[PDB]
Amino acid sequence: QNEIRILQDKLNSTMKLVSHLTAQLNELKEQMTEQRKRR
Amino acid sequence: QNEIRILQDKLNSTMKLVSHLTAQLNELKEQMTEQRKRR
Repeated sequence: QNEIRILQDKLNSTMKLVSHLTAQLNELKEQMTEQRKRR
Repeated sequence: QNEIRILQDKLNSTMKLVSHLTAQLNELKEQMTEQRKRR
């Protein structure tokens, strides 16, 4: 049961990593918007 | 193999920390924008 809980925590960490990747994409979009504003 | 998986998870955590640092930089930029708007 403890191993199953650890696996669930690992899955949650993977979901957090996916959210971090989405945040990185949003940051890239924000950087592009800033570059457009500068021009 | 379990140790290798743990190391991979640690690397993912380090990448998440780098993303957090980028988010902190974005927050600083947002704070600067808010300060400029106030002025």
